[PDB]
Amino acid sequence: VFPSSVYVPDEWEVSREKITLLRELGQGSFGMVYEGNARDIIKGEAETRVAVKTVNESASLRERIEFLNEASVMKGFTCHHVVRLLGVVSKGQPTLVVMELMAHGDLKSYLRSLRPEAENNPGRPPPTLQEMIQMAAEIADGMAYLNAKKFVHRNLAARNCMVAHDFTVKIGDFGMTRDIYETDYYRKGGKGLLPVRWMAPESLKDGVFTTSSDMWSFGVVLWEITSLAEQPYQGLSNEQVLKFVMDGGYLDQPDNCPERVTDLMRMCWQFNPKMRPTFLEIVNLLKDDLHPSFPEVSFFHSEENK
Ligand SMILES: Nc1ncnc2c1c(-c1cccc(OC[C@H]3CCCCO3)c1)cn2[C@H]1C[C@@H](CN2CCC2)C1
Repeated sequence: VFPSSVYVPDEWEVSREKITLLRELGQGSFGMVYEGNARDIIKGEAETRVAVKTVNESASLRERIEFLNEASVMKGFTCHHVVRLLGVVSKGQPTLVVMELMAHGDLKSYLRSLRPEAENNPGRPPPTLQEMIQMAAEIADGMAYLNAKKFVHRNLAARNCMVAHDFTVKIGDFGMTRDIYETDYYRKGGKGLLPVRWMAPESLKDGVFTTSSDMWSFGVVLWEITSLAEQPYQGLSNEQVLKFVMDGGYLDQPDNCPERVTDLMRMCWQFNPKMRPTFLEIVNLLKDDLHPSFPEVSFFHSEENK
């Protein structure tokens, strides 16, 4: 077993000299993610703010090929609520994957910054009911798009939902790579790293992942939004969580949680996966209470939603 390189240097290939790196944004799958700038990569923009991923020096040849294969798959996505590919630098080392910049970073750190006693609070109130419903619809729209494309996320969490400059939330990294230093994972002997606190009971039991188990995870992201990204099942160990959820347990509603969001979570956490809503059903439920631009950009209102 060894992967074939599927990446074709085509219209997505960007000259290395067009990319300038500004600062580190943090380790992602394969390597470091940087904030940068890209010259003449989008028609009508002389310079575009970008996120740039490099592949680490410690990576095997197989990992370097897999990195580019992941970028090649992204060429097929055009959803406003999924972080997009902008270009690839495959000529020489280090290989670079250029993506749209999500200027407010991951949803987990963004939510934690809005806590009243947070040292990095930006002087704005925590999410309003309207803002939380908007986030829910955006995440659900991106997930509905991925489902239509036959992708099961398997790792949906606030840590990998991303926030743009205008506060739009989008689906970030849905790859299979699991960071060994991420406490959101549990090392299960002979099962690898598992995001147990975000997993559906059937996934914990049988190892099955479907769009219905992604809906369970979506309910947990709603819980992170309404708790300002508290750790789910705080006080319970990974083993205690596995038993609790498999037995039919689910998260307590955070203090003074809005009723509409509590209702959404409860739907996501039905024990029978067939009773959970679909991501298209989530967007349909929330569509009348969204920003006026939503139908112009959503997968839900697009001609592709068939
Ligand atoms: N766009 C971005 N803007 C601004 N900051 C971004 C991003 C991304 C990003 C977004 C989508 C896909 C993607 O890569 C997946 C595939 C893409 C194809 C090649 C192989 O990796 C990376 C990550 N970060 C930073 C790194 C930091 C990590 N901490 C740990 C918890 C949060 C968040």
